[PDB]
Amino acid sequence: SIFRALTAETAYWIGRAIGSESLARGEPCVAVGRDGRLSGPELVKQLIQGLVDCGCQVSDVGMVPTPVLYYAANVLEGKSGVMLTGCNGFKIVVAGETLANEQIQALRERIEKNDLASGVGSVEQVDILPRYFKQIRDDIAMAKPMKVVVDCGNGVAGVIAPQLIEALGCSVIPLYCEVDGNFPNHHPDPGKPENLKDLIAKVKAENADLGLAFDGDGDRVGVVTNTGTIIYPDRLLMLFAKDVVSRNPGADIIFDVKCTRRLIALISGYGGRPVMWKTGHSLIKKKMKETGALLAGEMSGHVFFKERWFGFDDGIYSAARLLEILSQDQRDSEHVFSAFPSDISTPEINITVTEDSKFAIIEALQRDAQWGEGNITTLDGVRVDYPKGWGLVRASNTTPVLVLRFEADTEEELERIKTVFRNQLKAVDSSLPVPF
Ligand SMILES: [Zn+2]
Repeated sequence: SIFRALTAETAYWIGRAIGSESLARGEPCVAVGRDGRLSGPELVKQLIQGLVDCGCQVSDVGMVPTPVLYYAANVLEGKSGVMLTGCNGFKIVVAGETLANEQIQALRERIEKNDLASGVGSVEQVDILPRYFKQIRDDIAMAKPMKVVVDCGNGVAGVIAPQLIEALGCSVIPLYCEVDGNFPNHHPDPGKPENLKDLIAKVKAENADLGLAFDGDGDRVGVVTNTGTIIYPDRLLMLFAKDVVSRNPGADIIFDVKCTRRLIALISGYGGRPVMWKTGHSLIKKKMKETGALLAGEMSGHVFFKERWFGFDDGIYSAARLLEILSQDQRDSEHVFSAFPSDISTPEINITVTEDSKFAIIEALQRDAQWGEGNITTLDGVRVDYPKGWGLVRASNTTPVLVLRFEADTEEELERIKTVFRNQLKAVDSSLPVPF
Protein backbone atom coordinates (compact mmCIF):
# COMPACT_ATOMS: atom_id res chain seq x y z
CA SER A 1 0.00 0.00 0.00
CA ILE A 2 1.05 3.59 -0.80
CA PHE A 3 0.90 5.95 2.23
CA ARG A 4 3.59 8.66 1.94
CA ALA A 5 4.87 11.37 4.32
CA LEU A 6 -5.02 2.92 -5.42
CA THR A 7 -8.44 2.14 -6.90
CA ALA A 8 -12.11 2.38 -5.83
CA GLU A 9 -11.84 0.19 -2.69
CA THR A 10 -8.66 2.04 -1.64
CA ALA A 11 -10.43 5.38 -2.12
CA TYR A 12 -13.42 4.39 0.03
CA TRP A 13 -11.36 3.42 3.10
CA ILE A 14 -9.09 6.45 2.66
CA GLY A 15 -12.19 8.65 2.87
CA ARG A 16 -13.24 6.59 5.86
CA ALA A 17 -9.96 7.12 7.77
CA ILE A 18 -10.00 10.86 6.93
CA GLY A 19 -13.54 11.34 8.15
CA SER A 20 -12.70 9.50 11.38
CA GLU A 21 -9.56 11.56 12.01
CA SER A 22 -11.48 14.79 11.18
CA LEU A 23 -14.22 13.86 13.64
CA ALA A 24 -11.69 12.96 16.36
CA ARG A 25 -10.41 16.55 15.96
CA GLY A 26 -13.98 17.79 16.40
CA GLU A 27 -14.46 18.68 12.72
CA PRO A 28 -17.51 17.19 10.94
CA CYS A 29 -17.33 19.59 7.93
CA VAL A 30 -14.99 18.49 5.12
CA ALA A 31 -14.45 20.02 1.65
CA VAL A 32 -13.66 17.70 -1.32
CA GLY A 33 -12.08 18.69 -4.63
CA ARG A 34 -10.56 16.79 -7.55
CA ASP A 35 -8.13 17.67 -10.34
CA GLY A 36 -8.45 16.84 -14.09
CA ARG A 37 -7.27 13.26 -13.75
CA LEU A 38 -9.25 10.73 -15.81
CA SER A 39 -10.16 8.58 -12.81
CA GLY A 40 -11.35 11.59 -10.78
CA PRO A 41 -15.14 11.85 -11.43
CA GLU A 42 -15.72 8.31 -10.35
CA LEU A 43 -13.03 8.03 -7.66
CA VAL A 44 -14.19 11.06 -5.64
CA LYS A 45 -17.55 9.30 -5.22
CA GLN A 46 -15.74 6.58 -3.26
CA LEU A 47 -13.84 9.23 -1.24
CA ILE A 48 -17.03 11.16 -0.49
CA GLN A 49 -18.84 7.92 0.48
CA GLY A 50 -15.99 7.07 2.86
CA LEU A 51 -16.50 10.53 4.39
CA VAL A 52 -20.35 10.31 4.47
CA ASP A 53 -20.31 6.83 6.09
CA CYS A 54 -18.50 8.60 8.91
CA GLY A 55 -21.17 11.20 9.64
CA CYS A 56 -19.25 13.98 7.86
CA GLN A 57 -20.94 16.93 6.19
CA VAL A 58 -19.18 17.13 2.87
CA SER A 59 -18.84 20.24 0.76
CA ASP A 60 -18.28 18.89 -2.76
CA VAL A 61 -16.54 21.68 -4.74
CA GLY A 62 -16.13 19.54 -7.88
CA MET A 63 -13.14 19.86 -10.20
CA VAL A 64 -10.76 22.52 -8.89
CA PRO A 65 -7.10 23.52 -8.64
CA THR A 66 -5.49 22.21 -5.45
CA PRO A 67 -5.19 25.68 -3.84
CA VAL A 68 -8.92 26.31 -4.50
CA LEU A 69 -9.66 23.27 -2.34
CA TYR A 70 -7.27 24.74 0.29
CA TYR A 71 -9.20 28.03 -0.08
CA ALA A 72 -12.51 26.13 0.42
CA ALA A 73 -11.08 24.59 3.64
CA ASN A 74 -10.28 28.15 4.84
CA VAL A 75 -13.51 29.83 3.82
CA LEU A 76 -16.31 27.29 4.30
CA GLU A 77 -17.72 26.18 7.63
CA GLY A 78 -15.17 23.35 8.10
CA LYS A 79 -11.37 23.52 8.44
CA SER A 80 -10.97 20.10 6.82
CA GLY A 81 -10.42 19.39 3.18
CA VAL A 82 -9.38 16.64 0.82
CA MET A 83 -7.93 17.17 -2.65
CA LEU A 84 -7.93 14.27 -5.14
CA THR A 85 -4.76 14.79 -7.22
CA GLY A 86 -1.82 12.86 -8.70
CA CYS A 87 0.43 15.94 -9.03
CA ASN A 88 -5.24 10.58 -8.57
CA GLY A 89 -3.87 10.75 -4.93
CA PHE A 90 -4.61 12.82 -1.83
CA LYS A 91 -3.61 16.10 -0.30
CA ILE A 92 -5.32 16.25 3.11
CA VAL A 93 -6.10 19.04 5.57
CA VAL A 94 -7.70 18.08 8.88
CA ALA A 95 -8.89 20.68 11.39
CA GLY A 96 -6.66 23.28 9.74
CA GLU A 97 -3.55 21.08 9.61
CA THR A 98 -1.99 19.78 6.39
CA LEU A 99 -1.15 16.18 7.20
CA ALA A 100 2.34 14.65 6.90
CA ASN A 101 4.70 11.84 8.03
CA GLU A 102 3.32 9.89 11.04
CA GLN A 103 -0.10 11.50 10.34
CA ILE A 104 -0.85 9.76 7.03
CA GLN A 105 0.50 6.57 8.71
CA ALA A 106 -1.95 7.25 11.55
CA LEU A 107 -4.63 7.07 8.81
CA ARG A 108 -3.36 3.86 7.17
CA GLU A 109 -3.09 2.28 10.62
CA ARG A 110 -6.81 3.09 11.03
CA ILE A 111 -7.46 1.16 7.80
CA GLU A 112 -5.54 -1.97 8.94
CA LYS A 113 -6.48 -1.79 12.63
CA ASN A 114 -10.16 -1.06 11.76
CA ASP A 115 -10.24 2.13 13.92
CA LEU A 116 -12.98 4.04 12.08
CA ALA A 117 -16.10 6.09 12.83
CA SER A 118 -19.55 5.25 11.47
CA GLY A 119 -22.49 7.59 10.89
CA VAL A 120 -24.97 9.05 8.40
CA GLY A 121 -23.31 11.98 6.72
CA SER A 122 -24.25 14.63 4.25
CA VAL A 123 -23.19 15.82 0.76
CA GLU A 124 -23.54 19.44 -0.37
CA GLN A 125 -22.52 20.94 -3.73
CA VAL A 126 -20.56 24.17 -3.56
CA ASP A 127 -19.52 26.49 -6.37
CA ILE A 128 -16.33 27.96 -4.89
CA LEU A 129 -14.50 29.10 -8.07
CA PRO A 130 -16.38 32.44 -8.44
CA ARG A 131 -15.63 33.26 -4.81
CA TYR A 132 -11.97 32.32 -5.23
CA PHE A 133 -11.81 34.27 -8.51
CA LYS A 134 -13.45 37.39 -6.92
CA GLN A 135 -11.32 37.21 -3.74
CA ILE A 136 -8.17 37.57 -5.83
CA ARG A 137 -9.50 40.12 -8.39
CA ASP A 138 -10.57 42.36 -5.46
CA ASP A 139 -7.13 42.41 -3.79
CA ILE A 140 -4.76 42.60 -6.79
CA ALA A 141 -3.83 46.12 -8.01
CA MET A 142 -2.43 45.97 -11.58
CA ALA A 143 -1.03 49.19 -13.06
CA LYS A 144 0.24 48.93 -16.68
CA PRO A 145 -1.39 46.40 -19.02
CA MET A 146 0.59 43.22 -19.78
CA LYS A 147 0.68 40.57 -22.47
CA VAL A 148 1.13 37.14 -20.83
CA VAL A 149 1.49 33.64 -22.29
CA VAL A 150 -0.15 31.09 -19.95
CA ASP A 151 0.73 27.37 -20.20
CA CYS A 152 -1.53 25.05 -18.19
CA GLY A 153 -0.06 21.81 -19.56
CA ASN A 154 -3.64 20.53 -19.93
CA GLY A 155 -4.01 20.40 -16.18
CA VAL A 156 -6.82 21.79 -14.08
CA ALA A 157 -5.33 25.37 -13.86
CA GLY A 158 -7.03 26.18 -17.20
CA VAL A 159 -10.34 26.28 -15.30
CA ILE A 160 -9.44 29.66 -13.78
CA ALA A 161 -5.90 30.87 -14.48
CA PRO A 162 -6.16 32.36 -18.04
CA GLN A 163 -9.55 33.83 -17.06
CA LEU A 164 -8.37 35.36 -13.80
CA ILE A 165 -5.23 36.74 -15.46
CA GLU A 166 -7.31 38.34 -18.23
CA ALA A 167 -9.57 39.79 -15.52
CA LEU A 168 -6.60 41.25 -13.64
CA GLY A 169 -6.03 43.49 -16.67
CA CYS A 170 -3.98 41.32 -19.04
CA SER A 171 -4.08 40.02 -22.60
CA VAL A 172 -3.54 36.26 -22.40
CA ILE A 173 -2.07 33.95 -25.03
CA PRO A 174 -3.39 30.56 -23.82
CA LEU A 175 -1.29 27.40 -24.22
CA TYR A 176 -2.76 23.94 -23.53
CA CYS A 177 -5.43 25.51 -21.32
CA GLU A 178 -7.97 22.80 -22.10
CA VAL A 179 -8.29 20.45 -19.09
CA ASP A 180 -7.14 17.10 -20.46
CA GLY A 181 -6.20 14.23 -18.12
CA ASN A 182 -4.62 12.50 -21.10
CA PHE A 183 -1.99 15.30 -21.13
CA PRO A 184 -1.68 15.11 -24.93
CA ASN A 185 1.18 17.68 -24.95
CA HIS A 186 4.03 18.06 -22.41
CA HIS A 187 3.06 16.87 -18.90
CA PRO A 188 2.27 19.82 -16.58
CA ASP A 189 5.53 20.10 -14.59
CA PRO A 190 7.15 23.58 -14.92
CA GLY A 191 10.12 22.35 -12.85
CA LYS A 192 11.71 20.72 -15.87
CA PRO A 193 13.08 23.11 -18.51
CA GLU A 194 11.92 20.68 -21.26
CA ASN A 195 8.31 21.43 -20.23
CA LEU A 196 8.95 25.14 -20.68
CA LYS A 197 10.20 25.15 -24.27
CA ASP A 198 6.76 25.67 -25.91
CA LEU A 199 6.14 28.61 -23.56
CA ILE A 200 9.54 30.27 -24.19
CA ALA A 201 9.09 30.02 -27.97
CA LYS A 202 5.55 31.39 -27.69
CA VAL A 203 6.61 34.33 -25.45
CA LYS A 204 9.34 35.31 -27.96
CA ALA A 205 7.21 34.78 -31.10
CA GLU A 206 4.31 36.86 -29.73
CA ASN A 207 6.59 39.48 -28.03
CA ALA A 208 4.85 38.99 -24.66
CA ASP A 209 5.88 40.61 -21.34
CA LEU A 210 5.99 37.38 -19.35
CA GLY A 211 5.34 33.66 -19.64
CA LEU A 212 3.71 31.58 -16.91
CA ALA A 213 3.41 27.79 -16.55
CA PHE A 214 1.32 25.84 -14.04
CA ASP A 215 1.64 22.29 -12.87
CA GLY A 216 -1.22 19.74 -13.07
CA ASP A 217 -3.20 20.90 -10.01
CA GLY A 218 -2.05 24.52 -9.80
CA ASP A 219 -0.07 24.62 -6.53
CA ARG A 220 3.15 25.28 -8.52
CA VAL A 221 4.08 28.08 -10.95
CA GLY A 222 7.02 28.54 -13.35
CA VAL A 223 8.07 31.92 -14.78
CA VAL A 224 9.86 33.07 -17.91
CA THR A 225 10.85 36.65 -18.87
CA ASN A 226 10.00 38.55 -22.09
CA THR A 227 13.36 37.32 -23.43
CA GLY A 228 12.69 33.69 -22.40
CA THR A 229 14.86 33.48 -19.26
CA ILE A 230 13.59 30.92 -16.76
CA ILE A 231 13.20 32.52 -13.32
CA TYR A 232 13.70 29.92 -10.56
CA PRO A 233 11.57 30.05 -7.41
CA ASP A 234 14.43 31.35 -5.26
CA ARG A 235 14.93 34.44 -7.50
CA LEU A 236 11.12 34.89 -7.62
CA LEU A 237 11.14 34.94 -3.77
CA MET A 238 13.68 37.73 -3.92
CA LEU A 239 11.12 39.90 -5.68
CA PHE A 240 8.23 38.77 -3.45
CA ALA A 241 10.22 39.18 -0.19
CA LYS A 242 11.25 42.71 -1.22
CA ASP A 243 7.57 43.60 -1.67
CA VAL A 244 6.25 41.81 1.42
CA VAL A 245 8.94 43.09 3.86
CA SER A 246 8.39 46.62 2.48
CA ARG A 247 4.97 46.73 4.17
CA ASN A 248 5.97 44.48 7.08
CA PRO A 249 9.17 45.34 8.94
CA GLY A 250 10.80 42.31 10.54
CA ALA A 251 8.53 39.78 8.77
CA ASP A 252 9.75 36.18 8.73
CA ILE A 253 10.32 34.73 5.28
CA ILE A 254 10.83 30.99 4.84
CA PHE A 255 12.78 29.28 2.03
CA ASP A 256 14.31 25.81 1.71
CA VAL A 257 17.88 24.50 1.76
CA LYS A 258 18.12 24.48 -2.07
CA CYS A 259 17.60 28.24 -2.34
CA THR A 260 20.43 30.62 -3.17
CA ARG A 261 22.31 32.11 -0.23
CA ARG A 262 21.65 35.46 -1.92
CA LEU A 263 18.09 35.26 -0.60
CA ILE A 264 19.34 35.19 3.02
CA ALA A 265 21.34 38.46 2.63
CA LEU A 266 18.57 40.08 0.54
CA ILE A 267 15.84 39.37 3.09
CA SER A 268 18.00 40.62 5.98
CA GLY A 269 19.05 43.71 4.03
CA TYR A 270 15.40 44.78 3.66
CA GLY A 271 14.82 44.28 7.38
CA GLY A 272 13.19 40.85 7.22
CA ARG A 273 13.96 37.68 9.17
CA PRO A 274 15.15 34.91 6.79
CA VAL A 275 14.32 31.35 7.91
CA MET A 276 15.84 28.45 6.08
CA TRP A 277 13.79 25.30 6.52
CA LYS A 278 13.27 21.74 5.15
CA THR A 279 11.84 20.80 1.72
CA GLY A 280 8.17 19.76 1.36
CA HIS A 281 4.88 21.66 1.19
CA SER A 282 3.55 20.15 4.39
CA LEU A 283 6.72 21.02 6.31
CA ILE A 284 6.86 24.61 5.00
CA LYS A 285 3.15 25.28 5.85
CA LYS A 286 3.71 23.93 9.33
CA LYS A 287 6.80 26.13 9.88
CA MET A 288 4.86 29.12 8.54
CA LYS A 289 2.19 28.64 11.19
CA GLU A 290 4.85 28.07 13.85
CA THR A 291 6.77 31.24 12.95
CA GLY A 292 3.96 33.50 11.75
CA ALA A 293 5.91 33.96 8.50
CA LEU A 294 4.34 36.23 5.89
CA LEU A 295 5.80 34.40 2.91
CA ALA A 296 7.51 31.14 2.05
CA GLY A 297 8.83 29.41 -1.02
CA GLU A 298 10.39 26.20 -2.21
CA MET A 299 12.75 25.46 -5.09
CA SER A 300 10.22 23.06 -6.57
CA GLY A 301 7.87 26.04 -7.33
CA HIS A 302 5.45 26.17 -4.37
CA VAL A 303 4.94 29.74 -3.18
CA PHE A 304 3.11 30.47 0.09
CA PHE A 305 1.59 33.92 0.76
CA LYS A 306 0.23 34.52 4.21
CA GLU A 307 0.33 38.33 3.77
CA ARG A 308 -3.07 39.37 2.31
CA TRP A 309 -3.85 35.65 1.86
CA PHE A 310 -4.29 32.36 3.80
CA GLY A 311 -0.79 30.88 3.90
CA PHE A 312 -1.13 27.85 1.59
CA ASP A 313 0.86 27.29 -1.63
CA ASP A 314 -1.00 28.69 -4.59
CA GLY A 315 0.55 28.93 -8.06
CA ILE A 316 -2.42 30.95 -9.41
CA TYR A 317 -2.40 33.53 -6.59
CA SER A 318 1.39 33.73 -6.85
CA ALA A 319 1.06 34.50 -10.62
CA ALA A 320 -1.36 37.28 -9.64
CA ARG A 321 1.05 38.66 -7.04
CA LEU A 322 3.86 38.56 -9.61
CA LEU A 323 1.76 40.33 -12.23
CA GLU A 324 0.87 42.97 -9.63
CA ILE A 325 4.52 43.85 -8.92
CA LEU A 326 5.75 43.75 -12.54
CA SER A 327 2.83 45.92 -13.69
CA GLN A 328 4.18 48.66 -11.36
CA ASP A 329 7.61 48.70 -12.92
CA GLN A 330 8.42 50.45 -16.23
CA ARG A 331 11.22 47.91 -16.96
CA ASP A 332 10.60 44.62 -18.78
CA SER A 333 10.42 41.45 -16.65
CA GLU A 334 13.92 40.52 -17.98
CA HIS A 335 15.55 43.53 -16.31
CA VAL A 336 13.50 43.50 -13.11
CA PHE A 337 14.91 40.02 -12.42
CA SER A 338 18.41 40.53 -13.86
CA ALA A 339 19.04 43.49 -11.50
CA PHE A 340 19.20 40.99 -8.58
CA PRO A 341 22.65 39.57 -7.68
CA SER A 342 23.66 36.41 -9.59
CA ASP A 343 26.19 33.70 -8.91
CA ILE A 344 27.50 30.71 -10.85
CA SER A 345 25.42 27.65 -9.99
CA THR A 346 25.27 24.05 -11.19
CA PRO A 347 22.07 22.32 -12.17
CA GLU A 348 20.96 19.66 -9.69
CA ILE A 349 23.34 16.73 -9.71
CA ASN A 350 22.04 13.22 -9.13
CA ILE A 351 24.10 10.26 -8.00
CA THR A 352 22.27 6.97 -8.28
CA VAL A 353 23.15 5.01 -5.17
CA THR A 354 20.96 2.26 -3.72
CA GLU A 355 17.89 2.22 -1.50
CA ASP A 356 19.93 0.47 1.26
CA SER A 357 22.69 3.07 1.29
CA LYS A 358 21.14 6.49 0.60
CA PHE A 359 20.27 7.63 4.10
CA ALA A 360 23.39 5.98 5.57
CA ILE A 361 25.62 7.97 3.19
CA ILE A 362 24.10 11.24 4.48
CA GLU A 363 24.37 10.10 8.13
CA ALA A 364 28.02 9.07 7.56
CA LEU A 365 28.64 12.58 6.21
CA GLN A 366 26.83 14.19 9.17
CA ARG A 367 29.03 12.09 11.51
CA ASP A 368 32.44 11.99 9.78
CA ALA A 369 32.74 14.82 7.19
CA GLN A 370 35.05 17.83 7.71
CA TRP A 371 34.02 21.11 6.06
CA GLY A 372 36.73 23.76 6.73
CA GLU A 373 35.38 27.27 7.38
CA GLY A 374 31.77 26.19 6.75
CA ASN A 375 28.39 26.74 8.42
CA ILE A 376 26.69 23.30 8.51
CA THR A 377 22.93 22.91 8.33
CA THR A 378 21.60 19.39 8.68
CA LEU A 379 17.92 20.38 8.57
CA ASP A 380 17.69 18.35 5.34
CA GLY A 381 20.77 16.40 4.27
CA VAL A 382 23.98 18.35 4.62
CA ARG A 383 24.21 21.95 3.48
CA VAL A 384 27.44 23.84 3.99
CA ASP A 385 27.66 27.60 3.62
CA TYR A 386 30.98 29.38 3.10
CA PRO A 387 31.49 33.14 2.79
CA LYS A 388 31.71 32.91 -1.04
CA GLY A 389 29.44 29.95 -1.88
CA TRP A 390 27.66 26.85 -0.64
CA GLY A 391 26.99 23.19 -1.37
CA LEU A 392 24.13 20.77 -0.66
CA VAL A 393 23.82 16.99 -0.57
CA ARG A 394 20.57 15.30 0.26
CA ALA A 395 18.96 11.87 -0.23
CA SER A 396 16.01 11.79 -2.55
CA ASN A 397 12.88 10.59 -0.72
CA THR A 398 11.33 8.78 -3.65
CA THR A 399 14.31 7.42 -5.59
CA PRO A 400 17.67 5.82 -4.60
CA VAL A 401 19.52 9.01 -5.47
CA LEU A 402 21.75 11.58 -3.81
CA VAL A 403 20.85 15.12 -4.92
CA LEU A 404 23.51 17.87 -5.02
CA ARG A 405 23.53 21.60 -5.79
CA PHE A 406 26.45 24.06 -5.70
CA GLU A 407 26.58 27.84 -5.99
CA ALA A 408 29.45 30.34 -5.75
CA ASP A 409 30.27 33.91 -6.78
CA THR A 410 33.19 32.63 -8.89
CA GLU A 411 34.11 29.72 -11.18
CA GLU A 412 37.04 28.89 -8.88
CA GLU A 413 35.06 28.98 -5.62
CA LEU A 414 32.59 26.65 -7.32
CA GLU A 415 35.47 24.23 -7.96
CA ARG A 416 36.88 24.68 -4.48
CA ILE A 417 33.42 23.85 -2.99
CA LYS A 418 32.66 21.04 -5.46
CA THR A 419 36.11 19.63 -4.66
CA VAL A 420 35.44 19.57 -0.89
CA PHE A 421 32.15 17.63 -1.43
CA ARG A 422 33.80 15.17 -3.78
CA ASN A 423 36.49 14.57 -1.14
CA GLN A 424 33.98 14.15 1.68
CA LEU A 425 31.84 11.69 -0.31
CA LYS A 426 35.05 9.79 -1.10
CA ALA A 427 35.93 9.65 2.60
CA VAL A 428 32.53 7.88 3.18
CA ASP A 429 32.97 5.46 0.30
CA SER A 430 35.97 5.70 -2.03
CA SER A 431 34.00 3.68 -4.64
CA LEU A 432 31.07 6.08 -4.87
CA PRO A 433 30.70 7.55 -8.38
CA VAL A 434 30.98 11.35 -8.04
CA PRO A 435 30.03 12.79 -11.46
CA PHE A 436 31.40 16.25 -10.62
ZN1 LIG B 1 1.13 20.31 -7.89
